[PDB]
Amino acid sequence: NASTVATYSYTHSVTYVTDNILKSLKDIILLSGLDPEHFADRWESNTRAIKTWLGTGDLRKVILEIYNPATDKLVTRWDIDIVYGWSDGDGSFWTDTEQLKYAIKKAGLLPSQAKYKLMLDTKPGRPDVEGWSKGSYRSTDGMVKQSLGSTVEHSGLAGQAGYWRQR
Repeated sequence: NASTVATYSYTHSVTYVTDNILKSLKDIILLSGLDPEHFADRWESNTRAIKTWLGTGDLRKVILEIYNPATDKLVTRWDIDIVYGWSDGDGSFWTDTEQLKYAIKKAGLLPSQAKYKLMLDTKPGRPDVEGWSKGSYRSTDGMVKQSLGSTVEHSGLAGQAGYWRQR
């Protein structure tokens, strides 16, 4: 019953990064005061699509739009860009989301019926994933983007986070 330092496969690094990207978005929703039920019901569906396109390397961005349904316009948006720096499974792994909390406060109060929508930005030749079809981004005009640094990494596979707020 000995444990020793593990060498991890790429699929393991993908699984780790996928689970922690969704956890950070779950924390953004919790800290924003939004209903977590919608994101929770989609947890495995979102997981499958993110792992699929991280496995092929086609996934460019994970995007959470927070919008107002009365106006259909963005209130805030949260971006996580993928960095494909995976050379081997012997690299370090970590999560860091402490700065997301302060960005949510910077973004300010949200309207009473605010909702969220998850979007995945991919290369065009991406394999099809059941249930996932072409979407369109809500307009970011009149908003400002600020990068927040890397929120997750596992052995070179990393996610760089940023967000959009109204000026």
